[PDB]
Amino acid sequence: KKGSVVIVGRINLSGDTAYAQQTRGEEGCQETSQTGRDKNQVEGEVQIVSTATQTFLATSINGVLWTVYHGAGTRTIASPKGPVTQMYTNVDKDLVGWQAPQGSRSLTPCTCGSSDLYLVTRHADVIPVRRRGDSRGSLLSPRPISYLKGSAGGPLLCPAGHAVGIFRAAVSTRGVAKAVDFIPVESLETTMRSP
Amino acid sequence: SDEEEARELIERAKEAAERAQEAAERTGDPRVRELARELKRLAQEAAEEVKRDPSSSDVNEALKLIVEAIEAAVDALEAAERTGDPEVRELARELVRLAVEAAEEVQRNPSSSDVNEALHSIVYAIEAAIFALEAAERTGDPEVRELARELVRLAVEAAEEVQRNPSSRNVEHALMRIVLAIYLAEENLRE
Ligand SMILES: CC(C)(C)OC(=O)N[C@H]1CCCCC/C=C\[C@@H]2C[C@@]2(C(=O)NS(=O)(=O)C2CC2)NC(=O)[C@@H]2C[C@@H](OC(=O)n3cc4cccc(F)c4c3)CN2C1=O
Ligand SMILES: [Zn+2]
Repeated sequence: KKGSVVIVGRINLSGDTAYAQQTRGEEGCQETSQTGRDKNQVEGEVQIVSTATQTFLATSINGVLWTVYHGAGTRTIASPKGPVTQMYTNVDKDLVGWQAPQGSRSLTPCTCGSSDLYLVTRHADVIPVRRRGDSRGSLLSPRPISYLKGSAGGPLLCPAGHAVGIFRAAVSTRGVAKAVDFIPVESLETTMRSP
Repeated sequence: SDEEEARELIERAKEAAERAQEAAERTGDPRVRELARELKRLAQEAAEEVKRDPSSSDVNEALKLIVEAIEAAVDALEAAERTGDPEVRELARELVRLAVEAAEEVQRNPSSSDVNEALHSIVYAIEAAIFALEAAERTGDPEVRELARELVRLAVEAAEEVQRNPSSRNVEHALMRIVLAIYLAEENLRE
């Protein structure tokens, strides 16, 4: 009954700033979700992803495509070889991951320790974030939540374009966000093997 | 940049002080008034302690947390005011009360990591509570209300145990679990 998560677009980060593309319309999405079979070529570091009710982001880091649990649940992802099961599922971190699809490229984890972060939205906006702690960053100006909604699973990048984390939640009062919560890149826990 | 950050913190403290004052007046409750007055008091004492040490990079981070605490506590107070259920209201007020106590402890002992952690945990809890209370009011839904109650009760329980024994383990996973449940409940109502 529950379908696969479907790639409906992508965001390219290797150009000067972000560039988003739509690769699938509403109709193709629902059929692909049912079969779990998607033969489209995948490219880029950030995928735009859909369930029947929500659209959000997924970011490739260390050969894994990561997103938020609160979007994907336990769903498989549609792939050229049919539905692919999650490799990682951690509800306590709001985190899931599938093996990065053939043709995607991973972001490199940040090693520079910079506090000047940039949050990439689904529409390829780039929002500055000042890192505060492990998993929190301040916005430079208060932001209505509607500009952030649908961008969970997306990257926070350092000035060099390395991954610092995955966007998870907006710290907000009455529809106005002042800060963001992200899964730090150090928390993207992988294992050498799987049963 | 340098002393520009100290002035910025004073201005946040004064706005936090004003918002606290506005909450003290707006409410027809002596229990809220006194909490709001205490928050204003801590805001003004934070603003004054920055003015004593304006070019001091060291102690200005413990006072940054106090100003953050106050801002969040005022948000929690405003959300409590718009909450229909008196049980939830009472629980929200108790969390704000515990925040006031933890802020006073930080101000009296700014270099202690135990005292700073306790305040941080309460602020974390308050942000979760604000999401929960606001979801309860937006939806008017009984299940979202009971989840919001569970969250605030948990937050109060944790802060009171951490008062007794500083070591006492954190409820961050347990709070986020309810946030998710609230979120999914709200999403199911859209349908
Ligand atoms: C944490 C705190 C301070 C209490 O605040 C908030 O809970 N705030 C809210 C504000 C909601 C308004 C929209 C804000 C706009 C954009 C938000 C990024 C976004 C999103 O775009 N989702 S989505 O539409 O793409 C969606 C399709 C993918 N996330 C959300 O809505 C998430 C989901 C839900 O959070 C969680 O279930 N958990 C489970 C966790 C486990 C561990 C740690 C965590 F932190 C966890 C957070 C509430 N969320 C918030 O953000
Ligand atoms: Zn970096």
